[PDB]
Amino acid sequence: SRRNLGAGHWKSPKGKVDPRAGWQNGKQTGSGCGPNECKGLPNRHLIRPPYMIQNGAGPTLADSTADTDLVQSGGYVQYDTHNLYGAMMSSHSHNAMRARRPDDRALVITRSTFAGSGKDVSHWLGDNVSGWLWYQLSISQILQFASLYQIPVVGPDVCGFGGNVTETLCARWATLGSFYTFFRNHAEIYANPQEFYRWPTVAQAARNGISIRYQLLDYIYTAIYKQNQTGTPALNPLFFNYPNDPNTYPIDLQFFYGDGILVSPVTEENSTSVTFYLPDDIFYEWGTGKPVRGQGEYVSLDNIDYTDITIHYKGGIVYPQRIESANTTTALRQKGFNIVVAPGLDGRAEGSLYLDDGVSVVQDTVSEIDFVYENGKLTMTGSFEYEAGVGIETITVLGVESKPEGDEDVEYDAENKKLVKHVDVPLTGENEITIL
Amino acid sequence: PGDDLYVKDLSGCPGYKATKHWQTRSGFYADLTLAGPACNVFGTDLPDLKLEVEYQTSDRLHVKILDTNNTVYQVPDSVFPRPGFGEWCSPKDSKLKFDFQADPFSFTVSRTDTGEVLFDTTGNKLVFESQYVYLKTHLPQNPHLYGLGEHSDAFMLNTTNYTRTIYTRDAYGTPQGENLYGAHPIYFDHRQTGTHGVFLLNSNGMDIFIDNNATQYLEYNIIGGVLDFYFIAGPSPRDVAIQYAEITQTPLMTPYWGLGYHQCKYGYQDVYEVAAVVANYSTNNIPLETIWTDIDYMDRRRIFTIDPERFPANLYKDLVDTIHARDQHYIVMVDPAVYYKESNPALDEGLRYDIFMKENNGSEYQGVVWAGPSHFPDWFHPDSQQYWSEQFLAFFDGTNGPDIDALWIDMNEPANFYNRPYPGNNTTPENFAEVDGDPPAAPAVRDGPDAPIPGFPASLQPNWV
Ligand SMILES: *[C@@H]1O[C@H](CO)[C@@H](O[C@@H]2O[C@H](CO)[C@@H](O[C@@H]3O[C@H](CO)[C@@H](O)[C@H](O)[C@@H]3O)[C@H](O)[C@H]2NC(C)=O)[C@H](O)[C@H]1NC(C)=O
Ligand SMILES: *[C@@H]1O[C@H](CO)[C@@H](O[C@@H]2O[C@H](CO)[C@@H](O)[C@H](O)[C@H]2NC(C)=O)[C@H](O)[C@H]1NC(C)=O
Ligand SMILES: OC[C@H]1O[C@H](O[C@H]2O[C@H](CO)[C@@H](O)[C@H](O)[C@H]2O)[C@H](O)[C@@H](O)[C@@H]1O
Ligand SMILES: OC[C@H]1O[C@H](O[C@H]2O[C@H](CO)[C@@H](O)[C@H](O)[C@H]2O)[C@H](O)[C@@H](O)[C@@H]1O
Ligand SMILES: *[C@@H]1O[C@H](CO)[C@@H](O)[C@H](O)[C@H]1NC(C)=O
Ligand SMILES: *[C@@H]1O[C@H](CO)[C@@H](O)[C@H](O)[C@H]1NC(C)=O
Ligand SMILES: *[C@@H]1O[C@H](CO)[C@@H](O)[C@H](O)[C@H]1NC(C)=O
Ligand SMILES: *[C@@H]1O[C@H](CO)[C@@H](O)[C@H](O)[C@H]1NC(C)=O
Ligand SMILES: *[C@@H]1O[C@H](CO)[C@@H](O)[C@H](O)[C@H]1NC(C)=O
Ligand SMILES: *[C@@H]1O[C@H](CO)[C@@H](O)[C@H](O)[C@H]1NC(C)=O
Ligand SMILES: *[C@@H]1O[C@H](CO)[C@@H](O)[C@H](O)[C@H]1NC(C)=O
Ligand SMILES: OC[C@H]1O[C@H](O)[C@H](O)[C@@H](O)[C@@H]1O
Ligand code: NA
Repeated sequence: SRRNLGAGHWKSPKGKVDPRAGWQNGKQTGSGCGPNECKGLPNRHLIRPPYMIQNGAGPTLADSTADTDLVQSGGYVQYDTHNLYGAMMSSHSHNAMRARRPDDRALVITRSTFAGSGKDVSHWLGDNVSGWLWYQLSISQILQFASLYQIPVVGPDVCGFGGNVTETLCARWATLGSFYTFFRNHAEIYANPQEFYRWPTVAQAARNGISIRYQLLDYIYTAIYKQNQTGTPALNPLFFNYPNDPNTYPIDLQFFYGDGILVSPVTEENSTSVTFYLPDDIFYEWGTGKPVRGQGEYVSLDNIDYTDITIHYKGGIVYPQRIESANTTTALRQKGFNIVVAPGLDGRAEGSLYLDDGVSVVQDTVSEIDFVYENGKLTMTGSFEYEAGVGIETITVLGVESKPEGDEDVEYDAENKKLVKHVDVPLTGENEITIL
Repeated sequence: PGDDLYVKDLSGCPGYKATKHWQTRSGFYADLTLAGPACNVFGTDLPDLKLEVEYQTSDRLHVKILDTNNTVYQVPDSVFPRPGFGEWCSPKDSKLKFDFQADPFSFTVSRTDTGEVLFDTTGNKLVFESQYVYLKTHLPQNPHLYGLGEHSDAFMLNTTNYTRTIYTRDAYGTPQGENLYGAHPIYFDHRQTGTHGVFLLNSNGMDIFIDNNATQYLEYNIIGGVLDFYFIAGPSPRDVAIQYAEITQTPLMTPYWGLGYHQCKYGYQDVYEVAAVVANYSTNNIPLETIWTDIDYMDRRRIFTIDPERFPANLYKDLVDTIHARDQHYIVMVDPAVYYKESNPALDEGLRYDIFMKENNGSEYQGVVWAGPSHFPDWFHPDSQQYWSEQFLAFFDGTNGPDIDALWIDMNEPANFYNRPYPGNNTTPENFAEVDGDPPAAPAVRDGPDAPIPGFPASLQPNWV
């Protein structure tokens, strides 16, 4: 059944839809175009027009594509609708995938898109090359689609399509690849094999990246759901989080995986050092959870192993993590939760967790869970209609300056200023948990 | 291509002037006419235009400049359903304010609260022709612009001598400073005072040029359609994203398993290699959610066929059954090119439904892609959906082809090797295919994998059992 029980908490305000006002254009369509209107002016040069654009394909609009003079059903000519051919095939393919599995969300990874294609298809960035440049510019491109174009599931060919990848570049791409919303290794027919198991360094780089990714899978799944709900992006440029900090405006070698996870990969070829910007905010190292006070200045780490990537938690956010990674996402969904609290400068933290059956287009039952932490207390509100068969096993609080008095169900790592509280809280209803 | 963008002279073009203008509860309107003799630099100057300004919400301002009798091409409602149905906003209740000069015709979009100008064509000619539409805005010194891809350049757009060309093309190596596969005419303008968005709902080819010759500007050089703009006020970067999602519609939700790691290669020669990759990931304790196959699965690269030697139905079923039994997923590539030189389901049903793009003489359009000589479906055809759906239903059934869990779409620009260069390298489809190698010979048929595959049926390793 399709109750969609517990949904609708994170939708944005539905603006006043005065029905009898209809279109302001006074017509029966948003374009103001009747069914035999707006087809294009006749007596046009459709192959080689008077003003020719800087087309990389060649001297005509037809080079390496379909002739741009072809008249389609309804009288539309390829000259005008060429930029929509990618989008309209993609739309037709989505519907075809729905016909053969009507109850499931259709995942479609398409090359050519147009504005609005986000509503029915996802993207991969096409035929890149096994070079450091394509690895570098990858972040500009995922940010374009996820942050600007409303196509949140996007990634390039990890370790590069064309050419032969080196151990170091593929190890590097494996770790960065783990923070793409679409994560896929692909290669050209005359490229040497570049599966992660072909090099020990690349294999361990993958184990590290995929482990972090899978711990954060529900975290990114929630971000993509919130984007589905309101259009709030599942990847964020630094300036999206720090709009008043001009240092962040041109940055495209770091990004936020969701709202909070700062991804600062090593960008320079045959190097183990990275110079990266930390905004004026509290951050916490991944894994250790060790506080790092950003000062709105570039910082330099050295001796970044080729199997490793620099990742920080942004303060002010609650990160719901699977306690462990697993070899399948079917196995992953049976792992309990580690709710990681990263206090902001005000000592507070906010975060969401979306749970459902993971497949169905219209869910029967969903859990739209909100987490709030302030004054040593974690509050869990929202909806809990989805039987997950798993609960919260640990509540990790970062930036705990000193060990607390009581030693009941609590480990304190003094080095990393990290408290871990062992608990057994099911996700069946709202709850409050005192930590400090 | 040439250098039309760089050597164009619009000095002789007269621009437009507003002959009359009226206001509504949520709108501004004006009739526009040539302010002087036509220049017709790149087609015929339209003598008359319409200006339509709709305050749709407090966040979204619609500014549309079009022809007077709805003949100029506009993006079909089918493809991009328009926002603002049943919505209207009193002008003073809008975050953005629209202002215009009558003569010469220019307009400004400003912030209603601060009076800050976000978009300004003051002192810049409007040129509206059959095959060329030019509009230029002022920008602040050292602006921070994002979008107008798909591109592989710096995320924050270059501001000096920067060409950004929007026209979908098969661009191998995703080259910097060149038009790539997708077309997204949206830019974010980020300032210390706030973020705003400028969306051009136009699907024609265009050169956008951003430069600081005298002052900073951005110009649109569009070879068709109308100036159909949505301005979105933010003022937060996320606000612009959310407001732009009101126009595009919010993105579809993704399957949970899709966020798992995907492995693909162009060159996976048979069901044995696909099996061996899957088992080698598990043996080496690297999680793998989904294994893929490119064009190699097909019969001589023909869509909705299987290689009967290298991907035989029986062993293809055993492969996909074992993938599914391990709780993993299977995805394969599909492209629009339908081989027409021999009988195949896609061609046969294609001609029957009569859904292929056609030449003036009425014969189906000919190109060449990987299968060889090929036709291209017409997605505007009212039977195109049924044709495509039924192809999928007949093929991906776990008997005639693999029961896939998701789709990969490639070469949907569409890609057409035949036009290298246009037209058809001055030869026939058959001769171009032979010389270009469409299709190439598949590698020699193997006895099986080059080593045993732990966890996979005997049938997928008959040379090791
Ligand atoms: C999140 O993603 C889901 C799908 O995963 C989006 O579902 C979309 O829902 C709309 C409306 O329910 C569908 O649009 C059409 O509505 C008309 C009603 O006039 C109906 O007659 C059509 O048959 C159609 O249902 C749309 O097809 C559907 N999209 C898909 C891919 O199935 C949803 O809009 C996204 N956003 C939110 C806020 O949930
Ligand atoms: C999967 O891994 C196995 C090793 O476990 C590879 O098998 C080797 O293949 C080479 C030739 O490519 C042979 O010379 C070796 O004798 C094989 N080793 C063993 C132990 O059998 C196999 O090639 C890999 N296959 C894939 C697709 O990655
Ligand atoms: O290999 C399993 C572990 O993977 C991650 O940790 C590694 O990768 C991190 C990012 O480069 C390093 O900071 C860390 O030192 C590595 O051990 C993951 O964080 C762990 O939870 C996994 O056990
Ligand atoms: O000539 C165009 C390109 O053809 C090949 O790549 C295409 O075909 C592959 C197999 O279907 C796909 O993986 C790829 O995405 C397509 O673009 C060739 O490998 C490229 O080098 C050519 O530029
Ligand atoms: C990769 O290197 C191999 C030899 O190791 C060579 O045969 C092949 O041509 C190279 N491929 C590419 C795409 O450069
Ligand atoms: C429509 O207007 C155009 C000029 O924009 C003109 O060339 C054409 O002949 C007109 N057609 C009709 C039916 O008025
Ligand atoms: C503009 O930049 C291009 C390369 O991006 C360069 O070829 C050209 O010289 C530049 N134009 C001018 C007028 O300097
Ligand atoms: C953008 O500017 C950078 C830095 O000057 C330059 O390397 C690049 O060529 C420019 N890109 C284009 C397409 O002009
Ligand atoms: C994953 O690990 C489980 C438990 O050891 C095992 O049963 C399963 O076969 C493994 N699957 C893969 C694909 O590695
Ligand atoms: C139809 O016209 C096209 C375009 O010139 C041409 O290539 C084709 O050979 C023609 N076919 C027939 C049957 O006249
Ligand atoms: C294209 O045409 C030229 C002759 O003009 C020829 O040398 C070349 O081999 C042709 N290639 C194909 C693929 O048709
Ligand atoms: O033919 C293939 C299809 O068969 C059935 O309709 C199943 O419901 C579906 O999961 C499968 O993909
Ligand atoms: Na490669």
